[PDB]
Amino acid sequence: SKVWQGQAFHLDRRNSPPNSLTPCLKIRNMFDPVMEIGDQWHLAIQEAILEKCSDNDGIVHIAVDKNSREGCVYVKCLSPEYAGKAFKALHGSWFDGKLVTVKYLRLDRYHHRFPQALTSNTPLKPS
Amino acid sequence: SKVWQGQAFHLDRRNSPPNSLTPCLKIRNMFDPVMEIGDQWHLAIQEAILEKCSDNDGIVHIAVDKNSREGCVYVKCLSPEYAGKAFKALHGSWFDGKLVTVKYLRLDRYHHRFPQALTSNTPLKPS
Amino acid sequence: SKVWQGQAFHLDRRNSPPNSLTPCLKIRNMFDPVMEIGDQWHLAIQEAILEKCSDNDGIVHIAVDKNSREGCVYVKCLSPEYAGKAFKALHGSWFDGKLVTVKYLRLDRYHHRFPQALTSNTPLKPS
Amino acid sequence: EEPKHWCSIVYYELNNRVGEAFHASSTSVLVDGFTDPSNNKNRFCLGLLSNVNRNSTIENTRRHIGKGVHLYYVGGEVYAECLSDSSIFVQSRNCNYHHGFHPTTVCKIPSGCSLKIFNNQEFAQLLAQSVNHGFETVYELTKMCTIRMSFVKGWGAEYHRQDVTSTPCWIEIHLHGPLQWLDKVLTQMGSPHNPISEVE
Amino acid sequence: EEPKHWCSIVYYELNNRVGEAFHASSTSVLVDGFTDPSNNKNRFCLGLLSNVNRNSTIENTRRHIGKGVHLYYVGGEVYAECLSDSSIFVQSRNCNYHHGFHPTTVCKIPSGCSLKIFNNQEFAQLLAQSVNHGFETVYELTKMCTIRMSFVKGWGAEYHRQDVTSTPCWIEIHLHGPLQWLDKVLTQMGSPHNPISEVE
Amino acid sequence: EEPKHWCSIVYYELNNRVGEAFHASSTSVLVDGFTDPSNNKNRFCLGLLSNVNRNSTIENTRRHIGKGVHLYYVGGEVYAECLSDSSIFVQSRNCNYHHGFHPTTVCKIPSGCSLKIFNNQEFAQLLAQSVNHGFETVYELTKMCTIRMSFVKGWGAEYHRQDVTSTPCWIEIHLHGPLQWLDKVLTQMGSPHNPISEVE
Repeated sequence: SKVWQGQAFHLDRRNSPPNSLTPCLKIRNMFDPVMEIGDQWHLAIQEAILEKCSDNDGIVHIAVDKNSREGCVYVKCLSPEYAGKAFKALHGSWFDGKLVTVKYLRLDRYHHRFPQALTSNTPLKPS
Repeated sequence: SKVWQGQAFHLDRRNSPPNSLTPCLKIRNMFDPVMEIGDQWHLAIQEAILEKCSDNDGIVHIAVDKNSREGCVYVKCLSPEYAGKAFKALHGSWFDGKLVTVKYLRLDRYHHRFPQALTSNTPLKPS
Repeated sequence: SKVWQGQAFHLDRRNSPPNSLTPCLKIRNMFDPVMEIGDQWHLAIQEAILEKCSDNDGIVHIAVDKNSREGCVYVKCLSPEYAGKAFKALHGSWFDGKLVTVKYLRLDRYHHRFPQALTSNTPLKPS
Repeated sequence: EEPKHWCSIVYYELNNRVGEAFHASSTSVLVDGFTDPSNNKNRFCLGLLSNVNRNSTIENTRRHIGKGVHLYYVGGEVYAECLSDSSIFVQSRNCNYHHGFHPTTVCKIPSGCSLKIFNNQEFAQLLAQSVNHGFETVYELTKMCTIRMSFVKGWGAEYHRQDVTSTPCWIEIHLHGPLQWLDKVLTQMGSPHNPISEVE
Repeated sequence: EEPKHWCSIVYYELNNRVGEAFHASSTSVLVDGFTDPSNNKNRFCLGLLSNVNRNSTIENTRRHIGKGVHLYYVGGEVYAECLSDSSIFVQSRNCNYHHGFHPTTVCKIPSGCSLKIFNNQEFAQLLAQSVNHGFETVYELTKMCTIRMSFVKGWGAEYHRQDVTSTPCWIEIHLHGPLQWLDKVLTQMGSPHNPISEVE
Repeated sequence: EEPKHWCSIVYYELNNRVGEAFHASSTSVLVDGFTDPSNNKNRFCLGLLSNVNRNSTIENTRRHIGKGVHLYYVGGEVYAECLSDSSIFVQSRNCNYHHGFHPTTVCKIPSGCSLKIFNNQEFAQLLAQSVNHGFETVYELTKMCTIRMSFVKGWGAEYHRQDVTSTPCWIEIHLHGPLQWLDKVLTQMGSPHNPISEVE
């Protein structure tokens, strides 16, 4: 069920992480909001991202989009190096039977949608 | 027509004759009684068996079943060695376009059906 | 359009010119009279034969059949050597998208159809 | 339950497949060496087939196929009747299981003779008994749904040609009935409890 | 415009084609390792297929195909859903072009996962953009209309098997929709302005 | 009498068969190098076909097939019309017999040219004359019912490629009419009075 199932390919050589100069990510294909019930279901989505990024001590703000059917969750990090480390952990990985992809987002627009993310600076961890 | 046409395979190695401890055989697929006319037709069946077993000096009683559509003819021999020699001559051989197979039968039951076979002890030969 | 397009094969070895003992040829598949207009169209047919036989200094009489749908044109030469030289130039060659073949004709019958050809002895050439 | 075609046949020359597959549309199919190109009724003609690897040995054997073999399916049984002037050589595990022959046995059918090379009920009975022996035992029954057979030239233990792929002219028959019945059992037994790597 | 069959599939073992081609007649096609011989509806069964060059390595991989892969074509998109207990390995240039992957990338689909392996609109869009780049650019799009995919065993950069022809069990899918749309562009672009000898 | 399909065509690359066979359903069939995958009407498209043994030499020749060849069957005769920008090379024993050419002759058809490559009446006439010469003479007529033909690259006596299997792109045509008429004679002549062993 709601389990990680490895990666579709190894991110090296011809599929190398871009390492963009942003700390902001958009994570894709993680769920379908119309197949979730209650309003506690986003916690399992946030924790699943932190469980896959247990090594990463740089995620500071995490936001799950409960309306888009793209199944998006947004994350901001301290530096682009932390954001690249989360990219490597998630991009091309299998979750709940669907293939997760990651896109970099500009920093100005990220704060425009999530103004709360400025103060959020303590690292997040799994339970 | 009513001719022998060799064997379907050679009885050696993987298809070796069992050499059972009985002198009684049941020979199969030799005719169809509904395609025979008159009541002299069994002589050609008996002679065909002796022609194929011209070497065998041990057949003593031969009986053709004129009712079973299996085309069976029963034979009893002096010893199981003679019955095995007739097995090798007939099993897997081609007669009148059909493949003849041989089965061993228990000695007690053979005499029950053919009580005449006890005294029959002189060897039978072709003409 | 009305162009030569090489030969279908090279006339040597297994398809060697017969070199018959006649100076008369029948050339085939050169046109379709029902697809020609006016009565000047035969000049282009005669010239096309001389252009392909520019080397040949031995053609003396040329006649285009404007009725046969076989697209025939008849030629007579001085000697069978000249007629063989024209055979090599034309047989198996491509003209106006169709394959031209050549046949030898008897000398007696040629004059019977074209009596004008006796005096015709000056060589013909392209323009 | 009955399949669309009761068998399909494929023709080989040595180790090479030759021509398109044949699908039976009647209870009677003829495999001969002549040239009628309609392979959508009762006749499977091999003479018209091309093979760029054909050699003199194969060519001479095709000349002797002649009227070939008559395969027909009447009353839940399959028969091979040798119409050719030369013999045919059939290997049928179901036929071998019936008579007690070794499973690999090749049976020579001389010209004019007929042999029962399959029985539906015996297979269906063997299938039901095989279910209690595990997946591998039932999957092995796939081998029983095919019959291989060569023209003119023998193969097997007695002959220098050990495998059918050493004969110049042979066919392989797939019995769609048994394959269908086996399929409905194989799909209800799951899979083997074994591992397989993705790297080795 | 829609084709008669939305795809056709062909099965290989190593470098050898095995069996007849499969032509889809519904939006859903199943490629599994079982033995139902009707290849004229939704099921393409590989277990019944013979191959005279099969070896132990290939045979063991076929035993683990199981329920195989579910390929279906709904709403102008093609999906691969791995019903097998072992993984499948798909290479789809159109899928790779979508996600920014390298065009040669092979995607592991673990058991139970589904992957979108084609999108009609993206191809049609790429086709229209390609027309202004010359004949060769549009002819290269032919490569995008095929999807190669192997069972159990991986291939590509990470694996010792570099080419799909090194895997024991794989199939090749031809997407007839895209091929049709590409054809109507290729036939209106003429030919390349290049020479070719008839002797060399 | 007329056959279901007047011809069937098979495409080769060097010595390897490529793709499925094509069966004509109209008097006109087009063999070109484009990608329309419907091989059930008038167009036999070769561009979409895959071949794991394809090399650079074959690939470059396929790029120049273009509009290819137009084969049609009107008034008891078969024609080859070269629509390609490069030439085609046809070997037709019936065509060679007509013009007195050597039976093995390969005819170059330049771009834009048409050649009559078969005549039904001439074959039927040759068949009737052949019956009084024995079985072997009539069986040799099987060779006349096939036409081999290559794109772009020549073959035969003049070329380094002696056999058609040395050309990168060729097809083989089977004329079902003649094959049918020959079949009804071959089946009434019996078999050759020759021996063949079952062991050698």
